[PDB]
Amino acid sequence: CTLSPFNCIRRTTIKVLVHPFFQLFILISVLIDCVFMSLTNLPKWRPVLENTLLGIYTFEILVKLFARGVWAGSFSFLGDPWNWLDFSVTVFEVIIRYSPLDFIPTLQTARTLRILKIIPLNQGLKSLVGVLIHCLKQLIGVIILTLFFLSIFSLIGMGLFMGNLKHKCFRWPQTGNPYYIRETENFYYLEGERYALLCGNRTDAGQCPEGYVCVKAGINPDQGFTNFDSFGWALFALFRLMAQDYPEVLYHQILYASGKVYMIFFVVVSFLFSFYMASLFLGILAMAYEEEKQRVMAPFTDLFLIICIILNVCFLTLEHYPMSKQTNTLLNIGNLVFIGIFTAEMIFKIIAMHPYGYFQVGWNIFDSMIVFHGLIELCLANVAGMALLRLFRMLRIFKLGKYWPTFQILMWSLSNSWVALKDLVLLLFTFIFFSAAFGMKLFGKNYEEFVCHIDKDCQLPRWHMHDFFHSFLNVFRILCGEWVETLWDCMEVAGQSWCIPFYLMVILIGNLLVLYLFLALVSSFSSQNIRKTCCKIVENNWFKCFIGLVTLLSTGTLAFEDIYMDQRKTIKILLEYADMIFTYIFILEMLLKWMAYGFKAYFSNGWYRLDFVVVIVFCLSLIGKTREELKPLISMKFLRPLRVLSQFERMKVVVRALIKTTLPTLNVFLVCLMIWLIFSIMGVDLFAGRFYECIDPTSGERFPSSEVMNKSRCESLLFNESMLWENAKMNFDNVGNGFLSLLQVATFNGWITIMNSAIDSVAVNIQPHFEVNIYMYCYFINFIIFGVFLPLSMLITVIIDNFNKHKIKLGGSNIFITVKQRKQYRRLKKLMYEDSQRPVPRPLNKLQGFIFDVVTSQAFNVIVMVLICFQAIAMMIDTDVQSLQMSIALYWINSIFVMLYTMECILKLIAFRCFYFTIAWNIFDFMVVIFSITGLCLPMTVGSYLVPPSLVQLILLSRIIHMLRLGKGPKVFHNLMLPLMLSLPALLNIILLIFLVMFIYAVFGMYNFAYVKKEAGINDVSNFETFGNSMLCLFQVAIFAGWDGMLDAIFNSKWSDCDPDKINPGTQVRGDCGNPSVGIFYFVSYILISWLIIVNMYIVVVMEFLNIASK
Amino acid sequence: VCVEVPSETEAVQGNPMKLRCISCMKREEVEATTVVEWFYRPEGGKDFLIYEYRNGHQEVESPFQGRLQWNGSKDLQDVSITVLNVTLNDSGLYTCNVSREFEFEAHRPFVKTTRLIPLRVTEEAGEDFTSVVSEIMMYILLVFLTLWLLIEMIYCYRKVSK
Ligand SMILES: C[C@@H]1CC[C@@]2(OC1)O[C@H]1C[C@H]3[C@@H]4CC=C5C[C@@H](OCCC(CO[C@H]6O[C@H](CO)[C@@H](O[C@H]7O[C@H](CO)[C@@H](O)[C@H](O)[C@H]7O)[C@H](O)[C@H]6O)CO[C@H]6O[C@H](CO)[C@@H](O[C@H]7O[C@H](CO)[C@@H](O)[C@H](O)[C@H]7O)[C@H](O)[C@H]6O)CC[C@]5(C)[C@H]4CC[C@]3(C)[C@H]1[C@@H]2C
Ligand SMILES: CCCCCCCCCCCCCCCCCC(=O)O[C@@H](COC(=O)CCCCCCCCCCCCCCC)COP(=O)(O)OCCN
Ligand SMILES: CCCCCCCCCCCCCCCCCC(=O)O[C@@H](COC(=O)CCCCCCCCCCCCCCC)COP(=O)(O)OCCN
Ligand SMILES: CCCCCCCCCCCCCCCCCC(=O)O[C@@H](COC(=O)CCCCCCCCCCCCCCC)COP(=O)(O)OCCN
Ligand SMILES: *[C@@H]1O[C@H](CO)[C@@H](O[C@@H]2O[C@H](CO)[C@@H](O)[C@H](O)[C@H]2NC(C)=O)[C@H](O)[C@H]1NC(C)=O
Ligand SMILES: CC(C)CCC[C@@H](C)[C@H]1CC[C@H]2[C@@H]3CC=C4C[C@@H](O)CC[C@]4(C)[C@H]3CC[C@]12C
Ligand SMILES: CC(C)CCC[C@@H](C)[C@H]1CC[C@H]2[C@@H]3CC=C4C[C@@H](O)CC[C@]4(C)[C@H]3CC[C@]12C
Ligand SMILES: CCCCCCCCCCCCCCCC(=O)O
Ligand SMILES: CCCCCCCCCCCCCCCC(=O)O
Ligand SMILES: CCCCCCCCCCCCCCCC(=O)O
Ligand SMILES: CCCCCCCCCCCCCCCC(=O)O
Ligand SMILES: CCCCCCCCCCCCCCCC(=O)O
Ligand SMILES: CCCCCCCCCCCCCCCC(=O)O
Ligand SMILES: *[C@@H]1O[C@H](CO)[C@@H](O)[C@H](O)[C@H]1NC(C)=O
Ligand SMILES: *[C@@H]1O[C@H](CO)[C@@H](O)[C@H](O)[C@H]1NC(C)=O
Ligand SMILES: *[C@@H]1O[C@H](CO)[C@@H](O)[C@H](O)[C@H]1NC(C)=O
Ligand SMILES: *[C@@H]1O[C@H](CO)[C@@H](O)[C@H](O)[C@H]1NC(C)=O
Ligand SMILES: *[C@@H]1O[C@H](CO)[C@@H](O)[C@H](O)[C@H]1NC(C)=O
Repeated sequence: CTLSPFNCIRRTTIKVLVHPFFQLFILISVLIDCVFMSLTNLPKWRPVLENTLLGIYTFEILVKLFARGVWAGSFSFLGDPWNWLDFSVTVFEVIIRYSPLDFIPTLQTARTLRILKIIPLNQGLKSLVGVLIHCLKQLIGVIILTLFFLSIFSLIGMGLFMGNLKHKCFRWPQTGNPYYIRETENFYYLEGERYALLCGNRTDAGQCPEGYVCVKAGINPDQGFTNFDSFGWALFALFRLMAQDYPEVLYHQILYASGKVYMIFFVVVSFLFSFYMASLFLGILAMAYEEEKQRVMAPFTDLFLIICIILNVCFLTLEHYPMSKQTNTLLNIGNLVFIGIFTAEMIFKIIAMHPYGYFQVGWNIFDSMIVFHGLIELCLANVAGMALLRLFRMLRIFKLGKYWPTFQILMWSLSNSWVALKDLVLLLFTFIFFSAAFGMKLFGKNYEEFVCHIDKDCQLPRWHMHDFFHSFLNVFRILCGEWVETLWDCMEVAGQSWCIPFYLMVILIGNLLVLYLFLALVSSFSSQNIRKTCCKIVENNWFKCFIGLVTLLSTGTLAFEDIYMDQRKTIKILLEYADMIFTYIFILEMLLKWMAYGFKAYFSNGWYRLDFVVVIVFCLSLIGKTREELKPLISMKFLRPLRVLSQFERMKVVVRALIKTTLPTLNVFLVCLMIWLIFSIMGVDLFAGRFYECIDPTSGERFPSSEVMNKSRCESLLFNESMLWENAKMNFDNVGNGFLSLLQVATFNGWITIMNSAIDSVAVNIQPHFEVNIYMYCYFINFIIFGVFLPLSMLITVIIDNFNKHKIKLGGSNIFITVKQRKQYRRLKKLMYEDSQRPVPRPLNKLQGFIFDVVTSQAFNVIVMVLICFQAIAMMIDTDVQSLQMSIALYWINSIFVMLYTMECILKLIAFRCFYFTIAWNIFDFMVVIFSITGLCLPMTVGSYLVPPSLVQLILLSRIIHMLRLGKGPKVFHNLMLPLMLSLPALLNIILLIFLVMFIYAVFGMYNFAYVKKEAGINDVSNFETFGNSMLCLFQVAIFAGWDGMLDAIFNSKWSDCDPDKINPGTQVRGDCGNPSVGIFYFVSYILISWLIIVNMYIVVVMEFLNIASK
Repeated sequence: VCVEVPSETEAVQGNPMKLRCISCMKREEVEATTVVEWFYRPEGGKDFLIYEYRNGHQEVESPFQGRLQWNGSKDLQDVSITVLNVTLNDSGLYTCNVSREFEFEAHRPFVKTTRLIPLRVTEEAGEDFTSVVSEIMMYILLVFLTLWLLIEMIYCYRKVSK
């Protein structure tokens, strides 16, 4: 119903509606409501403001209702879904405010929804939300497939780990905060840890102390939230693993309770979920963005100035802590000289180009701002403090960009796409603000009420949602990942049923918006006949194969050089002699190549130079084992695996491709380095010398600031009390420490510690106080936004552009595959796009009463598939604490499914007169049936050592792999699997290269960081003691799963906790310490190399997906 | 870091000998009070001690007084002992009997782990059997490889020149 389009009331209402003062008035009122509801606290006028706003909103509802009508069907009041939200909230508030009911806490929460009104009042945001919805409807199949795989691997996880996290180390033979007790009298607890130490019966599992035995008992860790005891919590764990959120602790828990051999589960989960499903999401979203976009005095003297700018940057980089008076006045005088030079620059340029002429250009304004700020600092700096003026001197580094062609084009791209970037930034900010307010209204009272649940001493923790700033920060952290630790606190105070939906909303919608913004940024930036005899020998294919075998053996023999080396007495001798044999073979190869090709041809080849240096490395390793003076040469042998690079054509194509794609990123990388240097100088200015604290030398926790008010109290011992004044491991004392801290913040490992230090600093000798400087968080948010997020788009766009360019250079889709592998690629493309069309003839004459048709009927196949699905469903009902009836019920369900699959197999065997074994999948089904029957009734009579209770259950589940087949499952699943099966060759090559680099670094780390005392990141399972442990550590580092603990342990020497002479029983290596310089080089180099290769992996898969979809 | 490895059972007249003994805890976070004892036994002996650690190194009169040395660790996790000028007569059974007890505020577990060493010093012990056969293996393999290279050089030279 409506009113006549010809009526005085409707006409005037429409007149008011379309008048832009109305839309601006409503917008301003909304923003006032936002501020006074969220970012402001403790007024007294609340009722008047609230009721005035309620009146304004009601007026808006009435006007828009009368103008548009009610239900005309479209372009009416109920046509717009936003009007539904406005009406619902308005009516709810009108009810509650002027009615007997007092749903007061509920009311304010509802009011927060009005923040989303910012979207329909901006046409740009409205259109953006519409297109985002369209893209989300495009993501449906990928979401379903991720749900499918997450459920399957939750089943796999319950089968493998159910109940394990209840393992403890029981004591055998047989006041404070009530929520933080430890049953130390019955179970073993490490000194500092909160939960009982996990331990297992396998030899590759956690070991108990003496006088303790391992028995499953008690509660799970992490307040019961981390476990595989049931579906749902297994789904929680697998979703946490998709996001790779705080995963290293879960790895340690699972590999302590059970054996280290279960790390295959986590590696497979990483590859399938963190890599491949993420690649599919990225491809879908990038294609959607593309579709939307397609729908829519003067001459040659400036060398002096550029040198002056560079020297000024050098002077800025030189300020550090501590600092004497001489080196301080030196920098003061330098500032004077440079600011004078630039003042003269501005004056002369004003003279030459008369005054209007100067400010016509944009760079002159920036230079004038530089001079203006410099002078207004030179004066006014000393008095009143005003230390933040100094913090803007780094703006002068940006002057260096006027002569930089790359910086100019980058800024040009940014400005040209500013219009589109503005809507996305505004939408993301609106969502973050709304979410922060909503979470505060939902959970702040809960955080304060049940405070003791989440903090011993019952004080608010460092991350919460009691007030709005911390709510904003919590949401922002959630958008960076890092959403697991705070969810535990949310659920502890509020509860599972309320926190999980809010956090899922934040996670999913924030991920969508952030990925869309990232794609937008990328798309913006885109716009003697014996001689010939030797030549015959060397080129022969069998000589190559023999040398390759020798290379592989020589490489693999390095993995045996671990702490158990003196325990393996005969292996040591065999290896010492095999080293000489390998040296001899490679020297013979060098000589034969010399004879064949001729020194000039030999050394003129890049690869043969690598071979030659490998030979030198072998020789130096040999000569090193004669004199303990020459002993340090030995380590050089760890360069040996580089031989693998030169001998195999696959490694050569992969290295060629990495050079072709990732080398042209030098200019953009320089821009990014300049950005990071700006932030490092800023951080030195803000924080240098201020992270010092007075701690307990043994316990290591900061003394309460109410006693040690400053250093003088700490240092001066006057009542014979132990207290040490020392720095932090990660500080901002100079630009180098700054670069290390910022790398640790960019990968989000250890960034909470650095920001905790930052928001606690006061002065240069004053004891830091808890959250006294809370707004420094603005430093780190800005760094993440500008020196992490935007540089990443820059680099990735350059790498994608090089990928496409070099692909065009070949007319070939793939460049990471060898020539022999292109035919394989074509063959796979044929197989997974072509019907088999190879049925078999039905036996007719030998046995008439023989219904071949039943098996080949569609009905039979679909019933089989439904049976597979029901088998999978029945698994979810299992749990750890289970009744005795449910156990036998599930046993009989599995038995009946074994029976029914056996009937299937037998009937098929009848149908196809021995062609059953021709089809590969039939062999898989046959093996499934046989193994299932074996395991099900193996303990019937034989009574073997045991059959694991979940083995038959897991064996039956494999048949669900049939859902990814073209004819026997949803058609989308095959389509979404196509990219992996088409990029399998290139992925194999890149994975082999990654494994090679990991191998080199693992051997080097075994040499270096074994015997380092076990501290934060070094523990029983992740350490550099053997090859498997080191490879676990390197994998953990490659996904950024806590490399800061590793380095923190390696820095023990910095911390003065290590014995450089302790005997390590069973090994000739003495000491307990690490080399921080070697540690820094190690980890930084590995992070960079692994990042580059993994990014190229992502590019390969996503480009394949785009290519397939383009058809 | 601890890796248990047995001691060498062979000594050469006129040299020092290390009777290695490594007995280390399941967990290395834990502290303990370690009691160490070494015993020696001639063919007619009765296993009388020659050394012991109990609240510090003690002095124990025996035939071994004055020519015994300590090569263990501060954490008493390696209790190896060294003998000087091993003579032909001194041989047989050496026993590294180590007992330690832990502290856990509720119970005090006790453990003993014995380790025995059969020692037979000789006038001149030559190169051990394993190393000699390993060296023979190296030499035969080296010769075979160079022979194979020579054979194929001759073969291909003949074929090419024809
Ligand atoms: C643990 C337990 C075990 C047991 C059990 O539970 C768990 O397991 C669990 C597993 C469950 C099943 C899981 C899955 C399904 C499929 C669903 O309904 C189809 C899924 C829908 C998803 O569709 C999207 O698919 C993509 C997703 O990313 C979206 O993205 C595009 O985005 C761009 C824009 O379009 C493109 O450019 C990109 O290229 C492209 O990526 C796409 O837009 C969007 O539509 C609809 O599917 C379409 O799929 C194709 C796409 O339209 C179409 O195919 C076409 O193929 C040729 C075309 O080229 C044509 O010629 C052919 O004629 C034509 O067939 C066709 O329309 C239709 O098939 C029906 C329910 C059922 C059976 C579930 C039931 C319960 C279970 C059995 C559970 C059960 C309880
Ligand atoms: C012409 C051809 C076009 C084809 C284009 C194809 C593009 C395909 C992409 C190829 C592979 C890309 C590699 C993966 C890119 C995704 C990376 C990303 O989105 O950001 C990363 C960078 O890390 C971040 O910090 C991003 C977090 C975003 C914070 C929100 C900032 C938004 C700023 C906008 C202003 C909003 C105002 C908010 C006010 C506070 C996230 O890190 P991570 O999860 O991958 O691993 C880290 C684990 N330790
Ligand atoms: C937080 C509690 C959750 C615990 C229980 C988990 C329950 C299972 C949830 C299953 C959700 C099904 C979809 C799964 C897709 C996950 C996407 C993903 O995480 O992979 C990448 C791909 O994701 C994307 O980029 C786009 C995702 C778009 C899909 C979301 C659509 C929005 C849905 C709107 C309704 C909101 C539902 C609210 C619930 C009432 C990004 O991850 P990341 O590596 O960047 O994580 C960073 C940490 N290192
Ligand atoms: C779309 C894919 C669908 C595939 C679905 C099925 C895939 C396979 C399912 C997993 C089968 C793994 C078999 C392991 C045997 C069952 C576990 C077990 O408990 O038995 C013993 C397991 O011991 C082992 O054999 C070592 C464990 C092997 C871990 C394998 C994890 C890999 C899972 C990933 C499957 C996907 C593979 C993809 C390949 C690229 C230990 O017995 P216990 O728990 O009673 O107590 C022992 C301590 N006293
Ligand atoms: C680790 O192995 C020990 C082996 O004894 C298990 O302890 C016994 O478990 C059986 C049941 O299989 C009980 O009947 C015994 O009373 C238990 N005590 C002992 C010492 O025999 C222990 O349960 C296993 N623990 C884990 C977590 O696997
Ligand atoms: C060749 C054989 C012997 C070893 C195979 C192990 C493979 C599957 C392991 C080793 C190193 C792993 C990679 C390490 C780092 C990352 C980053 C993250 O985004 C998940 C995917 C990805 C890219 C992993 C995928 C799986 C991986 C490639
Ligand atoms: C990482 C792991 C756990 C998951 C990967 C499962 C993939 C690789 C499996 C499951 C479904 C499979 C496909 C199903 C359909 C056919 C038809 C026939 O021509 C044989 C090959 C082919 C084309 C299979 C290739 C491999 C396949 C794609
Ligand atoms: C409960 C909070 C709601 C959050 C999402 C806003 C809901 C309003 C409608 C959003 C989509 C409107 C666009 C529809 C399709 C289009 O116009 O392209
Ligand atoms: C499509 C998204 C759905 C997500 C639903 C899964 C929620 C994960 C958490 C479930 C935990 C169940 C708690 C049971 C009670 C308990 O054991 O305390
Ligand atoms: C210590 C540094 C380790 C890394 C060393 C990598 C050496 C790679 C050598 C590459 C040579 C490139 C020759 C290409 C020749 C061609 O493509 O024809
Ligand atoms: C290229 C853009 C860089 C912008 C860098 C922004 C850094 C912001 C730093 C904020 C400092 C806030 C200090 C608050 C005042 C106080 O000390 O109380
Ligand atoms: C409630 C559990 C139901 C489980 C049974 C689901 C049906 C079996 C799975 C195979 C789906 C077949 C779909 C083929 C057609 C298509 O989607 O294109
Ligand atoms: C067993 C040694 C492991 C050493 C670690 C590095 C492994 C990389 C080996 C690459 C070999 C590639 C094989 C090429 C296949 C072919 O012969 O065509
Ligand atoms: C440290 O604090 C004490 C007590 O306020 C003060 O007297 C002392 O001067 C402070 N230290 C210095 C040297 O400023
Ligand atoms: C035992 O310690 C002494 C004194 O430090 C030392 O001289 C001797 O060589 C050590 N013996 C061994 C085998 O380490
Ligand atoms: C061992 O003792 C004999 C006899 O005193 C002496 O001749 C010989 O040099 C000694 N050797 C050592 C190791 O001191
Ligand atoms: C070893 O035993 C023999 C006979 O019991 C004795 O004569 C000799 O003194 C003993 N050892 C030495 C060589 O002192
Ligand atoms: C340790 O105890 C005594 C000490 O001699 C003896 O039985 C033997 O050397 C060792 N045996 C035992 C009981 O451990």
